[PDB]
Amino acid sequence: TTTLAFRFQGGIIVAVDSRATAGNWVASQTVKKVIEINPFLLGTMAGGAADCQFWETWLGSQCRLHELREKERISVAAASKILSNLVYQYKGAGLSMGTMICGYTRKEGPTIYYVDSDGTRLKGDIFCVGSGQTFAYGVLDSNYKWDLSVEDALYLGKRSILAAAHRDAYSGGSVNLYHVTEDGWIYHGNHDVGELFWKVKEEEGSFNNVIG
Amino acid sequence: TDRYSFSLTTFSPSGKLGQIDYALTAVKQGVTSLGIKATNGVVIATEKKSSSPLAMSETLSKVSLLTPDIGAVYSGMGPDYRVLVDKSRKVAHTSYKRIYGEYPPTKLLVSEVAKIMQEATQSGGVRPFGVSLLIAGHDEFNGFSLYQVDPSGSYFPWKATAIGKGSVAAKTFLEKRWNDELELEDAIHIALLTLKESVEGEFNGDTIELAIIGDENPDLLGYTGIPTDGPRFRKLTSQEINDRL
Amino acid sequence: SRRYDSRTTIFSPEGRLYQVEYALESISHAGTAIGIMASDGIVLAAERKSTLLEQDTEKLYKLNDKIAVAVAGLTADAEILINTARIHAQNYLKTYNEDIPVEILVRRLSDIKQGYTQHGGLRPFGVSFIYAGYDDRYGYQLYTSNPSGNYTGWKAISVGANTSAAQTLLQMDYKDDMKVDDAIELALKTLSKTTDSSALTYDRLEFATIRKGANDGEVYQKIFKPQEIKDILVKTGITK
Amino acid sequence: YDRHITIFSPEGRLYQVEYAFKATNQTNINSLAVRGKDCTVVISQKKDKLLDPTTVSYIFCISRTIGMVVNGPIPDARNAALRAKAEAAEFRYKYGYDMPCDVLAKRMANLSQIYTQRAYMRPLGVILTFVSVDEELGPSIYKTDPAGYYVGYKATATGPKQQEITTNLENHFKKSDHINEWEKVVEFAITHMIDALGTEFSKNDLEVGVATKDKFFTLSAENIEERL
Amino acid sequence: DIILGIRVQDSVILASSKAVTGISVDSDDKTRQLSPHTLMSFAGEAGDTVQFAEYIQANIQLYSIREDYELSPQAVSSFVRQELAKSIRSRRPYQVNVLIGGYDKKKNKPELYQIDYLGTKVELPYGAHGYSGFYTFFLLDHHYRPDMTTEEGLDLLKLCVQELEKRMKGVIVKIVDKDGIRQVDDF
Amino acid sequence: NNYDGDTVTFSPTGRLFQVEYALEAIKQGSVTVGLRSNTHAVLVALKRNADELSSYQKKIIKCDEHMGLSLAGLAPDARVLSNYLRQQCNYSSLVFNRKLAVERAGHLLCDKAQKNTQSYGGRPYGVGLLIIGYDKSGAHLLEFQPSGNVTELYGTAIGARSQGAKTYLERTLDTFIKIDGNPDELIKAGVEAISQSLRDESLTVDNLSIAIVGKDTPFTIYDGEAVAKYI
Amino acid sequence: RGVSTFSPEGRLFQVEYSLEAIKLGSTAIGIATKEGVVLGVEKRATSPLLESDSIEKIVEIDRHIGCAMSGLTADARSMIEHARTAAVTHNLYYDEDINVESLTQSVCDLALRFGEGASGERLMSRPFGVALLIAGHDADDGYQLFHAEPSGTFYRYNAKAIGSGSEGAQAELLNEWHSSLTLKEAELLVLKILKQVMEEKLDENNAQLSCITKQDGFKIYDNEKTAELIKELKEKEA
Amino acid sequence: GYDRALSIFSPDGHIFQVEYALEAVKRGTCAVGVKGKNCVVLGCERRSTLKLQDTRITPSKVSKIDSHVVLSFSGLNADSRILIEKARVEAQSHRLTLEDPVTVEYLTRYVAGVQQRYTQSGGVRPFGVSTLIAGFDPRDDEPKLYQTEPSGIYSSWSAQTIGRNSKTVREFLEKNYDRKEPPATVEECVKLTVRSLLEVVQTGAKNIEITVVKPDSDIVALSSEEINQYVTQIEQEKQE
Amino acid sequence: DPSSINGGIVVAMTGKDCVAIACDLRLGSQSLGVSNKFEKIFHYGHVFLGITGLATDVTTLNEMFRYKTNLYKLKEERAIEPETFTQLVSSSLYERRFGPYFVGPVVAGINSKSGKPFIAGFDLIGCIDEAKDFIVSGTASDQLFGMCESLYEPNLEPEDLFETISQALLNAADRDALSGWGAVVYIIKKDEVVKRYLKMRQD
Repeated sequence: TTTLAFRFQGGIIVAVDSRATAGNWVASQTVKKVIEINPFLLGTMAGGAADCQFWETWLGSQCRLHELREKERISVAAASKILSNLVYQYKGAGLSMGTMICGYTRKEGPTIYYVDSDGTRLKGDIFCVGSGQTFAYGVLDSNYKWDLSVEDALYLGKRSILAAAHRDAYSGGSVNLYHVTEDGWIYHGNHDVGELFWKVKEEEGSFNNVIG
Repeated sequence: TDRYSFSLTTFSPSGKLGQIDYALTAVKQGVTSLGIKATNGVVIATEKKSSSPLAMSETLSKVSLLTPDIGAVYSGMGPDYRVLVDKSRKVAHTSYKRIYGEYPPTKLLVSEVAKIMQEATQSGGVRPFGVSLLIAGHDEFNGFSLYQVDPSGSYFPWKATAIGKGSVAAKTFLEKRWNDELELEDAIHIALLTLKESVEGEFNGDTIELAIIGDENPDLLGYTGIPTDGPRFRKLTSQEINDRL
Repeated sequence: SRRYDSRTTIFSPEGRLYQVEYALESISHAGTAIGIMASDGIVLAAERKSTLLEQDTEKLYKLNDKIAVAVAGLTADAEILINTARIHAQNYLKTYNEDIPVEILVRRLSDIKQGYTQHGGLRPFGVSFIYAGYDDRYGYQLYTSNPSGNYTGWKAISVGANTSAAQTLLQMDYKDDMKVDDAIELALKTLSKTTDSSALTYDRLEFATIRKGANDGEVYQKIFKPQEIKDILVKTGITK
Repeated sequence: YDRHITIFSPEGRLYQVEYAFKATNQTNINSLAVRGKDCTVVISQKKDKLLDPTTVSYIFCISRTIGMVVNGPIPDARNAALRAKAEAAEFRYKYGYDMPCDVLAKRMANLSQIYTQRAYMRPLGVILTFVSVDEELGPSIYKTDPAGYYVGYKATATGPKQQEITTNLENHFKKSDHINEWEKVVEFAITHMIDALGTEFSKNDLEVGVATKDKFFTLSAENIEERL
Repeated sequence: DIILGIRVQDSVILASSKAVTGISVDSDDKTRQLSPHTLMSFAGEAGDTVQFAEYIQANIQLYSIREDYELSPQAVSSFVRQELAKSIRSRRPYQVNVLIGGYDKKKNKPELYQIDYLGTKVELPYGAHGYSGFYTFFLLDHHYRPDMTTEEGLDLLKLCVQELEKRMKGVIVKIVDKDGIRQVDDF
Repeated sequence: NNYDGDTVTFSPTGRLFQVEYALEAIKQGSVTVGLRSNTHAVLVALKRNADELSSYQKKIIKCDEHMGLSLAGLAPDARVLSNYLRQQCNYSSLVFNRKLAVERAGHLLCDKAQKNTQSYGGRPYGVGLLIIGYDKSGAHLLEFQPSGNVTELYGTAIGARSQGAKTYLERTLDTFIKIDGNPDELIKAGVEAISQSLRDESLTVDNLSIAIVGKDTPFTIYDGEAVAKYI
Repeated sequence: RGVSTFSPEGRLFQVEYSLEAIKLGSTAIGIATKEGVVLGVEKRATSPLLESDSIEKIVEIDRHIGCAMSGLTADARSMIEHARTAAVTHNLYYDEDINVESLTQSVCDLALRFGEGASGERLMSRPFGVALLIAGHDADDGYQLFHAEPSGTFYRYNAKAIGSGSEGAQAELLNEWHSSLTLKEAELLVLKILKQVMEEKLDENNAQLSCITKQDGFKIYDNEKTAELIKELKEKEA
Repeated sequence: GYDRALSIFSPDGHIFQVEYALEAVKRGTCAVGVKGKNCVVLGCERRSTLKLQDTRITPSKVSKIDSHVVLSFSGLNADSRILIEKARVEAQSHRLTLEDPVTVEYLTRYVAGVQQRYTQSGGVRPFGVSTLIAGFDPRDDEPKLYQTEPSGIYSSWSAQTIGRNSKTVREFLEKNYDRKEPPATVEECVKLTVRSLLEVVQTGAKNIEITVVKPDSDIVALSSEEINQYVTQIEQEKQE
Repeated sequence: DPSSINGGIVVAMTGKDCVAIACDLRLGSQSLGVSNKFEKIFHYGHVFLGITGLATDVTTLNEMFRYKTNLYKLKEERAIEPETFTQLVSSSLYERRFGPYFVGPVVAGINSKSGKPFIAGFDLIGCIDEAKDFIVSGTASDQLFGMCESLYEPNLEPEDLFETISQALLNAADRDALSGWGAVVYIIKKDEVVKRYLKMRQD
């Protein structure tokens, strides 16, 4: 599993893989690792799938109730606080959850909070979580800039996921892309890892150690 | 089922708690009891009335040992006094002796009894106790003491006092015979003289109850071996009362 | 059991609480208590209501080493509230390792009193308190609290049978630069003038002072013995 | 009003307790208890062809040694009997020796006092007479009433016509305490009741409970006739 | 986890590591201003530290609003110690160690307190939590003087931070004095 | 009357006036008729509306695939009782794989109603119910009153002016008893019976509701155009 | 006499008294068409210093469900919270919008809770003193308008009026509603009936309007749009 | 426990306890609030009690719920203290959970909800208090004022008075307050508040308290000297 | 073992008409010295209590006993005596029979009425040990026993008692790694109490 999210002048880029494993046998390669909490907020998936799905859907319900009560869109800090307080109430029970909550508000701008099942809640710029986080983070560090255009940022996210999926056995399948702006999140599609590898090798000249 | 969660004792528009006054009236309709404080002891006395001539009056005692050094007497309603004595003994054990290893002083035990009696005038669905209590005791750091506790939970320290039907006359008699130098025998004699006025029937050892807080009684201590181990409280038998008469 | 309920916590058509007013009327028939605060101490003086029996060993109580109270009303309810206040002061000392300010304790007691007025079906406490204390915030402080749950701060105050006459007397002959001895004299004079008895003897009085020094440290609380009360009465001029 | 629940009247009285005392005389039956210095004897005056006579009784066996007689309505009587049996069993379990008569009487009197002090509880309109032969006190008669009052007796009588029986007992004792004689004590009590009331009590007009050192039992109608 | 504190003649200086523990690129601040003249720094298990610090801060702000008065640093330290001592007996104890710095306005003096997760409170001229003490105490013992000024305390802290960096990035430094709480930007 | 304050007070003659007031609440409701044969059971209900712009109040509630009821009186009480009956039927099915008998459901309703007329703080229910069902013993119709009384009948009617329908049912008993295998005829008999309680209104597709259960027929409700052929 | 006492006629005293209380509230009108549902209320300002923008008689329960209230409007906040929670919880449990009728039934079950609940306590000491007009749209029944009362009974209406002037407004509604009404005609009719029943002169500050459509969901008109509608009504009438 | 239904409906559809609580509010002292261009002014009337009252320690009738929000009241003082404590706890809890201070409207809604809950719950009586809540939303420069009543109704208002002769003050405000051009500077708002208070409080300028609320948490309680200066200026301009 | 985490030792001895109680000053975590100014001796009137063990439990018990002694003085209108305070400590400890405080309390005082010095020790669950000669507690308890059984004499003047208890404490602390960073001694008479700080090897 590899998930990543970063902020830039254009907003937020979120990129995930789609492989799930149960040991050596690949249970699925079509897993959706981005939770669509609401048309303005996104949440990544890592650790336990059921915990992430259930509690981020519950978080969407809570954000809706907050917007009904206060007649304003909830803050990303407030939603991440709600999720972190809830998971802290369960500390020690056995929940497994490491997620990135990504949003874009008028007052805050683009904002990413990493929330863990241990109660951790960190505001950040670049996050990479999973067994393949090292390669993807190396790519992002080598190529991150604040003034990246939307196309360059999407390509960078895809390239980082591809680099992680090539080396990490428990990572791969396909790449799901998402762009988060002020008006909401835009889905930029699913890209098969196998075809993407050959296309990238041809266009860049990389992976010379692999016979094509 | 029990929906009586509201106070049955409330303030009248004049500012008087009617139920407590009625309990005081019930006390004032009770038989006479007295207490006299001496320099080396305290005497507590009461009249023993029999409901029936066929009843064994010895089976009913109006004077009760609270602690080995503290006893009590009452005027008013008997069963209320019996329950209150049970509660007072239990509070003495569970509030002081199980914490400090010693019996409580007279004043603190009186305060606990007063707290119990006050709670019956503000808690929901409860009638106030219809008794007045005279408590006589001795403690190491305060000496001998005598206290009076009312149905409202008010308590006062007395050199000598009386409660019951003949309260006013006995109080006047005791006022006329106080000199701050009496001994235990003088106090017992004065108590007997004051009781002889307020008793209409036969006045002997079978119609009077007397108790004293005096000196330690190693005979009323069924073991030997500990030098620091005395039950000052002592109840006089009918034979001793007859002899003193 | 709905018939027997007296509804002790309801308003009147005029917006009044009947039980609170009746408790105030009950208090208006109790022994007078007076508190006077000078520039260097506090004086509490209460009048007993008497016989020729034991007095040295009912109206003056100690809360902690720096706060004392004078009671007007039912004695047993007052003892309940005093035990609660002592526990509260000890809890504050345990938590913060400092002595509790007077106002915090007074406000806690007032809240306890107000609770009986608003919720539940129990009668209110028929007790009025005069608090005398010292703290590092304001120095010497004098407060009063009634069954309504309201508490007030006073330079000089009286509670009890003759509050009107005592307050009228205290409005005059009081100055902001008085001393502890002048306050003692004023309290004794007011008690003598408002007393409905032949003479103001030592066996119908309770006295207490809070000041600095007197074989102690920062603040000393003195509860006068009957002999000390007699000596003070002789010195002031009452001689009764 | 103050006459409906257990609160004080302006005169310091409790009207519900007095009315329960009145209720204790709903059944026109008298009972008599005496001591014989080795036993205790109680006799009751049970008074329709459709009824089964063997099921009619106001004498209960609280435990192996303690017997009880009730004056008042039978429902409250059975309430008190069940409560007393439970209390005696709990005492024996907790303290390891048989419950004595006087302590049981004190416990029941405490329950009655609780009823007289709590509003939501009404008093039971019964009078309870416990008899036994205590291992520390010998023959014992104790009696409790709706007011919470209990006392021990040399002898006692309960009912509407109790003054005559009490006067006769007092005259016998003045002549001269206890009875110096269990069958003789039973015959003495039967004769005392006959002289106090009148007529000739047949075997169906009375019920007899006898408490001896290790037992309390009830005589059948045949035994009562044998006494006659 | 670097948590260090030095009390000099007129002030208290606290230093906390600006590092977290993964993969992310931030500048974590492990301090909470309990009151205008009282600051608290924390270290320990993630999640518990922030929750405990916010709980303490909320309670202290509530007391300050209620009484319109500022608690002394000693009372704040006693309250925090009571909370930790209660926590250690609970079902889920807090695994948090704290340093509390303050400037008592009544006594007009700086004060530094060190409390651990068990509830052991000690007032010290200098203190540390974690492994900072084992690598800092030689220098603190050799160079400390109770009459040092703010600049001398800052220089000693800089030497201590360099010593810590030798055996490992950066620290956040806070100063509490009569003017309140400030953050050092030239460090 | 000082004896009508609560449900725990008898009158000197031994009457519970709160129960009688609940019965009076029933007597002011719209008329409903219940009928049955050896194979089918039928409910006919006349609805009521607040005004022309308002819809008509529903009167028939399905309890289970083999059981239902119609109400007359306070509708929320009918909802409470219907929910209780649904729960009991579901419990029987879940625990015993068994269809709850109509008589047992009547007993359950009687027991639930009795507890509200003997303790302080609770009022009796204010609705009467006609319950139809089909079980292993055939077709059943029950009448429930809030006093707790439940009766088993061939046919009945409750509500305002139900006496005419009851008289009609009593007169034509032997006719509708033997309408076996012809549900439409039984429904028409019920409609004719409920026609006897009308005074100033006529049956329309808006104010008429019908329910039927039977040997092969699950409990089904017809309203609107579905009853147009029965008018 | 407790709060659950039957009158000799067979009615509960507290419910009738709460209905009397509702009769004293300000007027609210709902009209249902095939192009959406219109709600309208009057803003009964007590003093000229009262800022009318703070008076909120029309609230959103969900994107497809809105509500208006009449009577003791303080009691309505708890019920509104309950309705919002019910809608959101249904969306969480079933990934679908809740039907309008189910939400109304849930609100009525809550209103019953001064006595025995619909599923078997006494969370309240008295019935609510406020009546609700619930407008909504769902895929099963189109556009719906319901009237909910503290008796636990609700009705469906083509048009309804509540408040102090409910009788005359409802009489006007009987003679003026038809199944082919357009949304703009419904808005003008609501404004006209409000102007007829109100003691003050109608303007953009004394009343407000709201609409529910399948496309745009529940919405509350701003004062400018309402002022334009009032001007159009005045021109058309005269 | 005690759960009697104290607040119930009358045959005419009224809740008598709420009306009697409103009468209790009427008996309370008069409070006033005015909105300025960039400030909110809260004025209060001190009761003409005895002159031995200590001003340092008595409550000032204006409690800061938060550094940016203040509350004044009229009615029973102890009930107001209970509401103030609940409001402070809720403000701290909200600041904890949402990482932002409360808005004025949110706190007003919470207080009104507490009052309504007491109107509807069993075994309690409604609060005999009406409140004025003033402040500025965080990072916002818009003055906000709100009024809450014992029943639970709240509204914003541009200027509002509660307690005793509030009708005369409200008529004065309606005559003198202009919605189009509210007072510009803080001084004009303070002058308007003082002049409105002087219409009922003729016992002098000692019994008037003034608090000024300005954005970015700028809350200032004016001293008696400044209020006396304002009153003297108003008196001088009254005739010439 | 929680009792051996922080370290520390307390001794108490009886004189002719005097009593003495001494403690070490070290506070360490496991083997790192944290504070050399951690006193284990407190007094409530004229009764003295020294507690060894967990520092948190020491502070908590000190605060609780201050609470209880203040309330006792308020109710009784007199200071508490050592003999009654011993029973109070025993009951307080036994109230936590299963979640016990890991403490080593020792009580020393002089009875105001009798004038007789009194001394007692407790285990962690409140078992009372009454001694006429001495009481020891802490991580160096065996060393303290060895010193006291050799140096103690039945009747000593306070000047000699000071030397005896000080030497016992110092020589027992120099053989304990977890004890000793300073030392305090209290000499208690009927009308005077003297506190002395000893000089020590530190390490």
